[PDB]
Amino acid sequence: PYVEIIEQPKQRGMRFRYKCEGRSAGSIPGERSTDTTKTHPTIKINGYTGPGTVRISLVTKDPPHRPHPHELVGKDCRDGYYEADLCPDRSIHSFQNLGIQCVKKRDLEQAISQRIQTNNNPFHVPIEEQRGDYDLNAVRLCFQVTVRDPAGRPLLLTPVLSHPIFDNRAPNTAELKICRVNRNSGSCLGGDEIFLLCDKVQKEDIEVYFTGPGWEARGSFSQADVHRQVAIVFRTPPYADPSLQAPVRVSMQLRRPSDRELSEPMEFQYLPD
Amino acid sequence: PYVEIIEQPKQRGMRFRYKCEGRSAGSIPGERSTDTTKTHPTIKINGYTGPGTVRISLVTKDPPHRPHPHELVGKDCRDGYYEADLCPDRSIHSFQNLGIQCVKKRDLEQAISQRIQTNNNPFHVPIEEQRGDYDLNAVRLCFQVTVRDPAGRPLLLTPVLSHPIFDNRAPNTAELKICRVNRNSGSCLGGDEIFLLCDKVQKEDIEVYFTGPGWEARGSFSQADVHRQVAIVFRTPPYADPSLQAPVRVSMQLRRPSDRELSEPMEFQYLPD
DNA sequence: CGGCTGGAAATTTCCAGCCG
DNA sequence: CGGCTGGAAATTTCCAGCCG
Repeated sequence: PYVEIIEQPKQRGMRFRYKCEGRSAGSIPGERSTDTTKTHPTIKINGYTGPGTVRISLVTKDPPHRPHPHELVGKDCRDGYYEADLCPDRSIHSFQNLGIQCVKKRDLEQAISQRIQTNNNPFHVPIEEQRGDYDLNAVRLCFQVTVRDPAGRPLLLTPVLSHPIFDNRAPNTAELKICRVNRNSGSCLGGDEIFLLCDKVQKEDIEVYFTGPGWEARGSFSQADVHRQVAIVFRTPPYADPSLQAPVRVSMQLRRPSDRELSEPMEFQYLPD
Repeated sequence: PYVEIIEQPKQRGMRFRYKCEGRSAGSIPGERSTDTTKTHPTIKINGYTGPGTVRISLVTKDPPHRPHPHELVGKDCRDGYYEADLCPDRSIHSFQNLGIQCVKKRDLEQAISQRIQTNNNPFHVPIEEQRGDYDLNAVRLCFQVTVRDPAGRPLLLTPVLSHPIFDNRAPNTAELKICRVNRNSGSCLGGDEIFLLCDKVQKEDIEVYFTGPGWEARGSFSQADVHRQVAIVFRTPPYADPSLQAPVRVSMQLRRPSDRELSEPMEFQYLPD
């Protein structure tokens, strides 16, 4: 029999709570889960109906897939994994109640120790490999279903892993926002210096992207002009038509190179010089 | 004889480094230091020359001078205090390799037990009156010099403290710096909105203080206008005289109410409306 | 109306670029 | 080298506006 993932966890949007951030750790939602239409990581077991159990371990994003040092927490969880006895009355299973608790880089080796002890190693990565560089900001759910064989004896199906989940409370995964701007208008020749206040960005990865219908231009600044990740001082780019004779609304917005990700558009209105 | 401080340690702009950064910290410069002519904490022993020793403990900022949890680190340091043989043919003493290593709040209790065990209590504060919170953002060096008397026996002179050395890590005890400003000129009628980029302030304890001979005025903004502690968007106050006939350069600077502290003055040049 | 939880901040580690 | 730095991560604790 074989497990299928008919609903992957939302790749970006969840934040790993340290075992200190309050009482909640979250509840990983599905790839198409909205503030109205809530979906969740669901699997389908092809070719089997009846008694069985499900275990959701966490494993490294990358190919040598060792058990991750972070923990899964919530209903039915224990020692960093989930484990609920499946339902015979259904074949499509959803989990609308699981959270990803990140551990401190300091307590990483005490995490993996517990991985060993509790026999949590979906892909039985030999001990000599428990060592290495654990990418703490990306995990993969590893659904390991157990159904019965013809003789009724428990039959462990192969492991099925999801695509990476990503900790929002991380450098590049946080959202883009333009809180304030000293000026929303300027000259079509550009050159106007603009002070834009935003949310924590990375001077190494950020852009002020200007756009209109068929037009495109970046504002000019540098890493030096990105004051405390939360303010950028740059200069507007020239407009398409330089010798304007009337205004032209275009839209200004923050753009992150790495992801091609944008912020809500702030109307900028180029004017005749 | 009696010790005096010919040169106090620079009160601000220096962050205290933790052990996780090194058993050696930058080194406290003299209050009168500048890129060109470097200065260091110096003391003068009035009425004595020849054999002697000098210990530099750290003690709390306010009156009951309990030995601080923090520790001094650098040449000739050990157990959180400096110690060294006084030059016997000189009377002015410089200390150019002194660093302040801040302990973690958690490790505070281990800190003071070390003060006890090593008998570091310049002002002999009893265990009774040692109890209390320790302001970990402000310390004071406490030079304890020992010379000999004519008969020849070691004579411990009384203790002399410096003025607080403030850890920049703390925005209320830190050095107000104005990094950038979109405009340094405006109208005598005021009203010009200004975007000023500074170092970590505290929305509810910061001010943009304008000034001139017989004139002072605050800029208008609110806590809502203090973006993520490192930017203030305010509006310039009217000048003393609205009938200017030519630029009148006053000085703009950050002021912190809690301690009436100021930042280096940025020239602002009011102009005729 | 006070107890629950983002968003702000305070606190601690780590790191790159540098300058003598 | 290495020690400085200054800046930003990593982590933890704060806090005000919810909410009921």
